[PDB]
Amino acid sequence: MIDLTGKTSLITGASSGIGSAIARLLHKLGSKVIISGSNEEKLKSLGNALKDNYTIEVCNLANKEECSNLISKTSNLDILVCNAGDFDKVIDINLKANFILNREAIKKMIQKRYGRIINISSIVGGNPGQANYCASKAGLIGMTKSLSYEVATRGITVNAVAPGFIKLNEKQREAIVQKIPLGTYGIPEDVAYAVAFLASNNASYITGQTLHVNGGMLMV
Amino acid sequence: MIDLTGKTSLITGASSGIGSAIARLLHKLGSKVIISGSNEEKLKSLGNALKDNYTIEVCNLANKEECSNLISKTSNLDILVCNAGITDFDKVIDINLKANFILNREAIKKMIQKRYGRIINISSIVGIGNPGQANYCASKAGLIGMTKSLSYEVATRGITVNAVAPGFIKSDMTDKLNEKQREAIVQKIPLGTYGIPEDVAYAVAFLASNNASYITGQTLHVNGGMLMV
Amino acid sequence: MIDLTGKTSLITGASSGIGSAIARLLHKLGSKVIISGSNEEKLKSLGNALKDNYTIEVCNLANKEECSNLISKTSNLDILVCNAGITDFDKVIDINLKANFILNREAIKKMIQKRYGRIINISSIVGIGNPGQANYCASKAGLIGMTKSLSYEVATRGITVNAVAPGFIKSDMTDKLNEKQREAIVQKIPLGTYGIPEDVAYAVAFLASNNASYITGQTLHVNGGMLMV
Amino acid sequence: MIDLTGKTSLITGASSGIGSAIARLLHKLGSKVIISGSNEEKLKSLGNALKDNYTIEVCNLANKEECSNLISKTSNLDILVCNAGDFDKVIDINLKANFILNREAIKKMIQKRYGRIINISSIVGGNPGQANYCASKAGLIGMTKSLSYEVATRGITVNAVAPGFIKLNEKQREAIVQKIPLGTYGIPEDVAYAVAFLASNNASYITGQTLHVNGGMLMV
Repeated sequence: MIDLTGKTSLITGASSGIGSAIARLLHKLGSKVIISGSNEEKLKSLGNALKDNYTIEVCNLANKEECSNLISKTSNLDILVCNAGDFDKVIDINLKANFILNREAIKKMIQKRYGRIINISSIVGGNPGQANYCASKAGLIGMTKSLSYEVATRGITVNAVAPGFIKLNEKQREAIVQKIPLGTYGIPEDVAYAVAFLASNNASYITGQTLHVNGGMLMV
Repeated sequence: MIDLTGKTSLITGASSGIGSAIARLLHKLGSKVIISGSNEEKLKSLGNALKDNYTIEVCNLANKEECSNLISKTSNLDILVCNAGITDFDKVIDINLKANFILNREAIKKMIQKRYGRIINISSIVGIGNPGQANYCASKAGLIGMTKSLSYEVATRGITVNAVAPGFIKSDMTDKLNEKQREAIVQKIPLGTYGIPEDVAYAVAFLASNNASYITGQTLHVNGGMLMV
Repeated sequence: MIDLTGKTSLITGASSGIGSAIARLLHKLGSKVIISGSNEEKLKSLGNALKDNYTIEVCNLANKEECSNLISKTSNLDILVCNAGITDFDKVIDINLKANFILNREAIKKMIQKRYGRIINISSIVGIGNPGQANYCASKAGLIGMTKSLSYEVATRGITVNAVAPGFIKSDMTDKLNEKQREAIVQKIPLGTYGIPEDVAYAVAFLASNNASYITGQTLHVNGGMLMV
Repeated sequence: MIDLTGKTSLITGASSGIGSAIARLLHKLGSKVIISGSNEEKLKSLGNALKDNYTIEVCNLANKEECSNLISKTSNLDILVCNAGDFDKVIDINLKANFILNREAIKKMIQKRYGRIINISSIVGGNPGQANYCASKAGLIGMTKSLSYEVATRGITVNAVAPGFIKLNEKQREAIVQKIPLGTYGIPEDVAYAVAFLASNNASYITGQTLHVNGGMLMV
């Protein structure tokens, strides 16, 4: 069903366990992958596992010009995956960086009348969690819907994946897992799976949606 | 990725555009498909096109004993897809919501034993639109509420319960509309274009997969951005 | 601010804790109150406490002709408050959703002429919780969907349609629960405390006001933060 | 029903038409009002209309220390009303300023185990509108829910009012009003009314909610 052959995807925060699960899956589905992030050493070990059809981009999203530059550095771009990511610090990383990445990617994707943007919110935390992470996640979803409407006639979809708890002392766990009906934490591959679907041609009529991958913890 | 080899899926409403698209896709992905519905000739043609790995089940949702009989008479049911019986308030509530609750309850009866299942409820297509007649709107919201509550309650027993909510899906060569009507609907849709049945089918397949395991009680909107949840 | 002088309000379920709290508040604010329900003695006591500006309407929601008869038999109806008949899937769907649709349709019949109305649908209280049994969950989601669709359709004709969704409301001297049960429910509620009927009544009064004119098709959750929409 | 006698409320952006409608209403309901904002001249003309039981605080929210200072300057505070308010500019004004105001107000309100915080999102724009306003509005609501959960046992409620279109060429209007079932724009008094309710004792069991005052334009 899901074939990403011929596509080029860019994954930010590609050395996190979610970032890397996404990178492997999209690569395994035939996408050429641009794995981006600040830890060159970890990106390279990801790269080694990928073997070919990837490129590393050592990048600090915290810097606005570097977000802006990251996308230009790329010629083909069909799929952008923005991983997460002081109130100000979380907002600037989880929301302002992502705006730039999304906007710049849109400018590129408009030229082809094709593209996929998937914004991934950080892992809970934390029912609604700390104000900063909760504000930035919501903000990112509001951002996603808004850009979705804006690029809709031009063949670009913009969607969000909201992971719940992805893999403490036995007290802290009890606490969380009790908020997850399924009764367990998710794994990075659970998020990767949702992302690959939204990044594919089989989700061409899905835009502005947030897809929660959370074990029933939040039902929307 | 979405390999349904050795699985059995039951699709109600299998003769509608969405229904038959779901039937073919789930079959293409390796699943036996119990293709169910009221028009038998329509259902035989689909069957004929499917060729193998199906069973027809002529069936009338309206009959409450016949919904309950539908699920108990299938043996290994891994995946249930309830299509909407929808284009009287009581009537549409009865087919789109009550009917679907027997199907859902009866499927969980079978699935809880096997500790594995997928239930996927599909709301009725948006009409000529988005809030709709009260009765369709009620049943649809209702379906989605039902889907959350069943999701919660089987969530520890390896069954996911999810819904798909299509927008304006074009199933037919002609939609029966004139240009003004058409423009009026297409103005509701950011993508500036209709859904087709395969759009909904792809979403259903995604949820039906083994890898959709951590995804439950969600509504996947396939609607060209006309409604963002 | 919320002056209901010269208005008439009909409250179904007027003998429940929430119902009678709504009845007293809307009366206190100057509205005649058509206090309706099935237990007459309960309803007479409330009436006795109300003293003036009410009418009792013994009535059985279950009867579809009796819901329709309820609204047509009241003359100047400005405000309708439908309380939930809720503590069979079919049954709860029939009282909490179908019943409420006749009431709502029949009220809009009267209100559209006067080009002014308030309709306020109240979902059933959360049970011992939040997603609930499927049947209550379905009807509640369903009610809220109905409320949006009717809201849209009378929105140009000076009628607002809104819902109130309470959480755990304590109405009775004792709740029937033991401490473990109580702690389990109170753990669901950020405020760490129960709703009381007046909480829901205040929300209803807010929506019923002349100044709630631009507010329609909303669900006002009065639930101590247990669910945030 | 709604009596604010004995209370002190602080309204930011108090010289906007929404801000001032809120200030008058809360004052008319018996609240002492602290009317805050950057336009001293306009605040003073608001002040004159109020006549007594108010105080002006000339304040630029754009400055973080000034947000932090605004609340300390106040001894009694039962009710805070945060009016809205470069991607970065809108986020910083409509979301970062509000965080500080909310957090500082919470520190004060914890001491009394009482308080009301109402965050008001900017007027549409714009179905979801520009990405910056849509992101900041969503962010503010996510922020509101998160702080709601955090202060809930301490007698403070935190809620959001989301106005729709509040009072172009005849083309632009046609466009908007078509998105509003009611078929008309709202007035500032419509927002003021919602705020007074949430700010009162009659909304003591309502927290973490967003209340949309929009003519049915968005139903939630």
